[PDB]
Amino acid sequence: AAAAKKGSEQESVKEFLAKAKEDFLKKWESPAQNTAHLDQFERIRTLGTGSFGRVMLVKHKETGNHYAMKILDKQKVVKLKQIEHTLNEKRIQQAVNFPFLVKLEFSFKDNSNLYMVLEYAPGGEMFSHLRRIGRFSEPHARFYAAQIVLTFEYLHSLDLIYRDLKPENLLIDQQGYIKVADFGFAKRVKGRTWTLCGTPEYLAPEIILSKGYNKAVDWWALGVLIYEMAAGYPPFFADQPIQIYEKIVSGKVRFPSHFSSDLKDLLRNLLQVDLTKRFGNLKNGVNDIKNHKWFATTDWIAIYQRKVEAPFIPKFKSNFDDYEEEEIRVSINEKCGKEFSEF
Amino acid sequence: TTYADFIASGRTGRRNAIHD
Ligand SMILES: Cc1cc(Nc2cc(N3CCN(C)CC3)nc(Sc3ccc(NC(=O)C4CC4)cc3)n2)[nH]n1
Repeated sequence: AAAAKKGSEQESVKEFLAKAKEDFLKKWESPAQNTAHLDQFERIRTLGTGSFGRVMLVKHKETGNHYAMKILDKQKVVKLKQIEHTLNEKRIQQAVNFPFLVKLEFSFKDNSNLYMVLEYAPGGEMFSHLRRIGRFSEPHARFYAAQIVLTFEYLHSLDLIYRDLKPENLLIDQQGYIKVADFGFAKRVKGRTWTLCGTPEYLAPEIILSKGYNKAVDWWALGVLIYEMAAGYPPFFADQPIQIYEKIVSGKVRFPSHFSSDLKDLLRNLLQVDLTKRFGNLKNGVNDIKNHKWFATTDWIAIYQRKVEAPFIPKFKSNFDDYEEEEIRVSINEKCGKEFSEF
Repeated sequence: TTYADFIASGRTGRRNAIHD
């Protein structure tokens, strides 16, 4: 309807995206590299741990700016066969530029580790606020959902698939706006790809079924997210991943009684097993989503410009978790030099 | 309630990605 339509506002999108692509490609082809050193950073505390090492709150000594430094033990990345994913992660993250994406501010490596210095978000991740509060109101969830729709419009126009959408991966900034943090499974691919990766609750059925897949898996994951934000639980849950997968591939979804009829219609079109019928994957692409009823109150340009009043602003002062802290040990011999040469 | 079933399940904390 309004979705299968041009041209004046659709042309501005086109122009924005073409300029963004030109920007992106320069950085894609000539990646930033070795742009800091460990000793430039005062390590304040551990924020969290991933499979490859700690994420630390750090302070850049020469600007006093605060960042989150993701450390990756090279040997653990090799054992986990995540070399190419790690290289994707960094190559893509240094190249993108969007208001709702965590910036890769510096990267470097030493004998033992890879280091990714990221934009610090004082609010922490959405997961925590969502579990604490229980669930978000539809307008609240719509606000965040709108930011993901624009971010996906941006990433997809660059031939990127994100592959890890979930509340754990979305940071809330000082203005109450979102930043997508984790590029671990991001990939640049024209056409189809096959890696079984992602987080069980958020996997599209074509991933579970080893079908080979594209960017439409991101759109399904948006469906899970919106449902999770508004329900306070995932549309498919169980105690074990294999029980989750059977629920995902069955083709059935029950909605809570408080979901508006517009919300349910949106979600049915996002959580659609049939790629032929899944919103975001049709002739109108993202516009099927953008001009849906549930989004009728959304001013997209205002969202992009951060003009909309955030429903929640993080308290700034204690509140941090405590971890055992230990000094970074750097081996005297270089590990996995060849495998990571391009980092 | 479905919420009570969720809160009682073993998947209410941070969920790890798989890559096999
Ligand atoms: C990357 C990043 C992280 C942050 N900020 C924070 C902030 C935070 N806080 C703890 C709770 N108080 C209430 C707010 C501050 N807790 C975490 S715990 C945490 C740690 C790491 C990640 N994610 C990653 O490192 C992704 C990139 C691989 C998410 C949450 N991260 N800003 N930028």
